[PDB]
Amino acid sequence: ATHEVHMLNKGESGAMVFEPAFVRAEPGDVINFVPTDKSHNVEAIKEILPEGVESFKSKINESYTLTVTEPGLYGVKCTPHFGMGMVGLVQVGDAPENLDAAKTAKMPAKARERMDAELAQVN
Ligand SMILES: [Cu+2]
Repeated sequence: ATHEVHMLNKGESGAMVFEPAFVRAEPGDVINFVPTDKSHNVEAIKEILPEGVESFKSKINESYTLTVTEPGLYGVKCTPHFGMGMVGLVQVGDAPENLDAAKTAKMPAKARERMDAELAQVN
């Protein structure tokens, strides 16, 4: 299955956001990060990444494709807008092995606010 996440300056959900900010996926799924606005990218939050998964960091203003096969939680940030809370979360499979790391990972205050809102969607 494919998924689409827009990178926005000012969405309904706030300034500097991934929309949707939470994605439920299954192994083999493709997630496309789309620059609806300029100034954004996507980068893994190394504290919120499943076992095996290579770090990644996309170029500003471009699309990025993330293929997910390892189960668990994948935390993503926009590199220049992490401080402003531009973070997202992908859950692959059901109960995630790295749930607690996501709950406790150090990040800027607005990022932690948004990450907590995302963690509440964990199915
Ligand atoms: Cu951004």
